[PDB]
Amino acid sequence: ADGVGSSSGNWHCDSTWLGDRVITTSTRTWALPTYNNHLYKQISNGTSGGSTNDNTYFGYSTPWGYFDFNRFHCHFSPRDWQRLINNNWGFRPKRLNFKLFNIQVKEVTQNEGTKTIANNLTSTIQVFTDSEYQLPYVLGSAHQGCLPPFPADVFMIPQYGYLTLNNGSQAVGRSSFYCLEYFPSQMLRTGNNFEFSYQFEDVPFHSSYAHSQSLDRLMNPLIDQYLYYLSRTQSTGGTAGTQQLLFSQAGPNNMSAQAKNWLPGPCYRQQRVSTTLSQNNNSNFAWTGATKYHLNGRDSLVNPGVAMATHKDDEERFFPSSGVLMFGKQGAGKDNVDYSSVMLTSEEEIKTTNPVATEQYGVVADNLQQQNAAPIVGAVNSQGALPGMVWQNRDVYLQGPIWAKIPHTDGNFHPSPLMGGFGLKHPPPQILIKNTPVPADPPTTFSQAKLASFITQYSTGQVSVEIEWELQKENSKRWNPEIQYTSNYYKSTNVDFAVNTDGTYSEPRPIGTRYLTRNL
Amino acid sequence: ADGVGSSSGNWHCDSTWLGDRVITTSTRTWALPTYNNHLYKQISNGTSGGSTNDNTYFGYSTPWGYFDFNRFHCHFSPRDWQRLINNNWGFRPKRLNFKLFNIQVKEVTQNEGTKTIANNLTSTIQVFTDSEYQLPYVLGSAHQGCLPPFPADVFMIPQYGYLTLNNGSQAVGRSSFYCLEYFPSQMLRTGNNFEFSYQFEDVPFHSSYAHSQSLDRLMNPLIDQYLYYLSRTQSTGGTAGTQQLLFSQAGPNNMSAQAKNWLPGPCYRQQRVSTTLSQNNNSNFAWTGATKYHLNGRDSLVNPGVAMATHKDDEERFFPSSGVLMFGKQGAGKDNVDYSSVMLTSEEEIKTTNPVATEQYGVVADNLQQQNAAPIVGAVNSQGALPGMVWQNRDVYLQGPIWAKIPHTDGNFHPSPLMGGFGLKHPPPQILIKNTPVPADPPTTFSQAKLASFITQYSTGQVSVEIEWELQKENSKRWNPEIQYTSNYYKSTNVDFAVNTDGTYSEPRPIGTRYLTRNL
Amino acid sequence: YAHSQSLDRLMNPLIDQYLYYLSRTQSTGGTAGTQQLLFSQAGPNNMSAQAKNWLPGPCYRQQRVSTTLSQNNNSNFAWTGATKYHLNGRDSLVNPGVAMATHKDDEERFFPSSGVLMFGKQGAGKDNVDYSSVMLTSEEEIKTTNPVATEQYGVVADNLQQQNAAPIVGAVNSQGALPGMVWQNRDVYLQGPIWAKIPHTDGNFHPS
Amino acid sequence: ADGVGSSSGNWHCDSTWLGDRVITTSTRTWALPTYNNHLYKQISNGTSGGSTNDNTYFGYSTPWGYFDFNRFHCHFSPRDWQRLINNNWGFRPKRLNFKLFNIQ
Repeated sequence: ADGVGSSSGNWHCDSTWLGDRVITTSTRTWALPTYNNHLYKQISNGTSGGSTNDNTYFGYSTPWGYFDFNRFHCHFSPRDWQRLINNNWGFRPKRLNFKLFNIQVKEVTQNEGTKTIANNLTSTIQVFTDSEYQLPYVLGSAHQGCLPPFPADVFMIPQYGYLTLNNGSQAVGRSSFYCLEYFPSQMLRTGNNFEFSYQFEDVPFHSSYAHSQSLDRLMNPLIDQYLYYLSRTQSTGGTAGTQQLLFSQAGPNNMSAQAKNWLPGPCYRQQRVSTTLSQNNNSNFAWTGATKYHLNGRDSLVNPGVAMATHKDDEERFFPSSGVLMFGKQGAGKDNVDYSSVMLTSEEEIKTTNPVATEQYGVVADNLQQQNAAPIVGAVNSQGALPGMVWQNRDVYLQGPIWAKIPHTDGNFHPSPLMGGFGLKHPPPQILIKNTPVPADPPTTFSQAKLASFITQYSTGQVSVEIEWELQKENSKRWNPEIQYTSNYYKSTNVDFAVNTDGTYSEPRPIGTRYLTRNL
Repeated sequence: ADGVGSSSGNWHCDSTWLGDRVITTSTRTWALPTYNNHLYKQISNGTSGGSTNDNTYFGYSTPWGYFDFNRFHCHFSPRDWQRLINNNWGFRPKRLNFKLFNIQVKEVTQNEGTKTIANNLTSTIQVFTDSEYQLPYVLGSAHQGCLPPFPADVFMIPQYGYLTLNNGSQAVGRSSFYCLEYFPSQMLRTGNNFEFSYQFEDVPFHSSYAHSQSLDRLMNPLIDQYLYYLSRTQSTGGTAGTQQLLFSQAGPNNMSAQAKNWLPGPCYRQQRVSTTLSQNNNSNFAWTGATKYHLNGRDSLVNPGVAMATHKDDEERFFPSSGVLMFGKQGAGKDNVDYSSVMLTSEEEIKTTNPVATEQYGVVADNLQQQNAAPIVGAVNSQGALPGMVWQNRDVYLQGPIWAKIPHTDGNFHPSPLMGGFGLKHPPPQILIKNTPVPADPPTTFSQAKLASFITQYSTGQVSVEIEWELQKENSKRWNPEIQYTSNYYKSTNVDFAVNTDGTYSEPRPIGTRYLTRNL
Repeated sequence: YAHSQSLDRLMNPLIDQYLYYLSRTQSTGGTAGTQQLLFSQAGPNNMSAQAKNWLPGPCYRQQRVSTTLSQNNNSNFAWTGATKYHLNGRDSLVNPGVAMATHKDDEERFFPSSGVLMFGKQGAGKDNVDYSSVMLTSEEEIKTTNPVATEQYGVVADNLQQQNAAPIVGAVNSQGALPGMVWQNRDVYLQGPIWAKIPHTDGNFHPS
Repeated sequence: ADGVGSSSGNWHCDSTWLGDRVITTSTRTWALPTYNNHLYKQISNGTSGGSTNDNTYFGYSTPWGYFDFNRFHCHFSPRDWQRLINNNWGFRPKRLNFKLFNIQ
């Protein structure tokens, strides 16, 4: 039986590779403080201050914290991630299991300048999952506070808050307020533990691979087509330019002119930025020249956007302004940090099926020609979905988000998250946790006012999350060797994906998921 | 049921001698501190400093500690060791059993200058065995930190660390990093206990005995051989030296010339050092004149080396420089301590089957003789294995290591540890233990940085290890009395293998395992 | 696979050994050099001096050749300076030989003369073809357990010292099997042979 | 039943990766000429010529040919070899099967 002298659970970290399943499991140590002195608070920012109209919000910050495991490096070691991306075409999550155990609640008190900390054995914490998704779902925005990548780290649990409809800083009539104490929650003392199990809905495998064929090269290089195209509108070789309609079969000589069954994926253009500083314009175009969308009078930057190739062949240095996911190196500031600190992801692999982010989708005619009027062709900067169009989703990264919640709406088009991930209508429920408030001594004469004086308190414990993953094994007749993800062979001051002299775990580079090839 | 008010186990120290088995069992009290402030750290030493190229390393120090029982005096009292070595030819370990129990976790805090210590009832510790040998196996290097020989001592648990491939101080690409929190481990509070059982693989008995015959004396002293040898190449007694081939049967008169079926064990020469100071050269030859091996550009001293006789007949004072195991007396420094403090072991008994460490293996011819050219014979300093060669392993000591792990490799030759012991492909798993980190109060506003502030904490408890040993009983028709290991009869200021006036347990001398004789 | 640990680094870097070694034979700091025996525990500071349970694999030396042409001697030593064995009056080149590390750390350019398997590139002649056509294999990975092919196995004493006679240590060029010795076999290649037939004989040692 | 108008076998090249086994299979087309005009012949080289003492030999060359599959790249594509060496610590052969068919 449970008690103060027996542990509620054991430490488990593994990856079990069996057949087409891999079961990854993680355990971390967390510390949950008291947020907002146990208060709900209205929070808002209006345009009255230096804030612009785009940055206005209205919402509430709660006392509650929440667990976020939504990043891959929570569930995978760099070596486990290497087994995955080298040997497999696809993977998808199946089920997860989640546990809290070994909970300590501790009171801390100040006397003059000295601090002291003592166990409080009778205190509780409150934990519930929102199984029914009745709360604003705050996961999937790529917020900080996930379990650390490295298992020996102890992490602080992030505070829960949410945003609601606003006009300026003020709230409208449809604005909702949620009291989290109004759900049923389990209360745990130091001998109690918490568990639940969740099963993922059927979701398509993330495709981890690149195409070994571009979309326009699917043809046989040897053979002509029986179809014809219009090769020349004018008389050739004549002393007069008299117009004449001449047709030709497209063939190995002109492939660009052949008939084709499919079209590249949709395009929404990004502004191109060069890593070489001299090539860029001299100005600040970051916000002004940015690609934005306009929703209810507020312009929101489009980030990262629809999945589009970062750059074309033999341009390494150019990247779309908002187009790529950008990760920071260990110990990087939050504000105006130099380029050397960020790690730019790149989509190389989707150049085959997807247009380049920084270039036009194509060119269409602007006019009806006449013998008098010359033909005019305009560029297509943004192109929605057309029939016969194929595309790839953005690639997941070891540092990136696993899933997002598909908004509940009448309709959606290809509901896959633009940060990359698995779109889920019923994602893993978000787990909320709070220290139960313990009052400081009340007065001896009754007063109606609520008690504003509490014992300063925090809790720690252990958390285990276990996800079963389904694998799609690579089966390929390719003769020559694949590209693999490999560590650098040459010597270095310190090992990649390992602690340094000071004990700081760092991740050198973002690791994409597609090294394998398939036929398009 | 377990709890804070009931003990998790009992104290057991015994040696049960039953039939051909002896079961030894020990219990000690340990104290496990917090190592590296709960951090992994890169550690290295390069040649840039005063360090030479031989001393360079690259590796990691962990927060974890580990239990090491690998020395014999952990499992045997001097009296139990006497029953063993006097009455038995051989012994080998069969199975072991291991327990942690009666675990206290204590927090300590500083206020001004005063220290105070208090039980923390809800804290845990983490314990796992590496059953699958997936970690660098750090036992068997004869490191300190084993359970004390004397049961009333309380010992500190040593910190775990490991080394990895390096070039200079820098790491190469094959360098591995291991996170120990990434294994499954059991978490124990103060009412919990830990246990596991391990069974030794079949290993040959350590041979505890000396041969009563030298390898070259196996002949009958009474009878001649029917074989012949070449006695004389020259005419005897003649006024001319005309060469003539003369043969003789070897017999009691010349035994050195007889034909023999076997050869002494292999030889790798050591430099000879005299305990008498005047006889040694005047210089420091300790490192320069040392016998070394050369591996990947680094010269490593050969210690103790292949098993070889310490000295020949009627030389007590000479010993091979690196050839013998060297134990210190109680309370001896680690650096440049005088000869009186160390206890030199000696192999007397293997003079029969093994060559002397400080002398040549033999002599072979350097040339093809002619009537013109005189025969020339060179010395053999180092000799590998030849067919028809027999040898003894080095002797185990009460202070010495029990086993080593046989490296996992394509091939090996007579895989027995050179420090002496039992070579094991699957040695006893190494047990890792750590205090679970407990955070000090986090801030009330969320921060992504890992928590660097912890409660100063340590744990204590009890550890029992029980090994069943299999004995090979001595069965011998020798008429006259054996040599036995006996304590000194004469009076002394204090008893050997007992505490002194101040309570310090000391071991006067190393006790070898071979007092019995067998026929070679 | 390769080993992630060298054979001599198996120790714990944190902890000292309870064993002692002979650190110094002479009096330190004194105006006289009077000899005195001083012992020390080996530790993280000197790892090369620690006691060890195992030895590197056996050594049969090869002559070292540099890919940089200027560094090599000017002569034809290919056959003359080669490492050979002598069987029934015929000297046979030792090729490739016992498995030994091709080169030590931070020397790429050196290779043992006969020590490595040598494959040709597509369309290469059979006679006196230039270096660019052959593909030299290398054993990097066995540096941990195996000695370098082009260097000595170790050093042993050549004499019994005296107050009169200085200690002398000779090199070991070729070393047979010793107890407590471990080694790796040579690596197979995609272009290389799968198996061989073990000769039928009274005895053999590690028949690989 | 066999005959001049029916093939004796089929072309098979695969690598089947199942569990802890991999089964590799290869098929090639060979041409076997007539050696030594159907004769056995003594062959030798002595030191009498420019040959040295090390290069001397005595032996026989037969009319017969022989099949040698003993190299790895016979049984593995570079991609199959990559799956092997990246994902595995060790491998050993278990059994083999061998066929001649479609003989002209």
